[PDB]
Amino acid sequence: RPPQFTRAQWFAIQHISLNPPRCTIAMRAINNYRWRCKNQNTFLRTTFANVVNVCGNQSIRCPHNRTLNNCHRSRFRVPLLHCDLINPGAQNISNCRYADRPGRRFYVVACDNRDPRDSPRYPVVPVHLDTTI
Repeated sequence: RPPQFTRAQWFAIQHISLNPPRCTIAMRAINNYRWRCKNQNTFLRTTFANVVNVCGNQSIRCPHNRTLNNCHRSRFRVPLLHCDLINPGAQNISNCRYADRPGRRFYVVACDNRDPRDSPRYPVVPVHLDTTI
């Protein structure tokens, strides 16, 4: 969540991308938010709206929070991307390689209160991606 992108709008930036390029570069503009590299990421080929609408569906128990239900699983199967840090122990966004694996399924995103200056229409927005099922 850089000083240019919010916590949500920035989440979909790396967690969402209609046309997910080479995980190698696709992890550039994103990682640019921090100095370290990510251990995993999933870019769902869909618009933020299609994601925010999922936060209004029957919530369920999230994997990252076995004691909380602040997330919601996608109702309709959509084409998403699943990448992983193929460089275990490497902390260089310059030489940080990422794996690529296409797939069409749901997605577990943690929705939370957003700022009225970024998402006026949508009340809640995704800030984390557990996985894609």
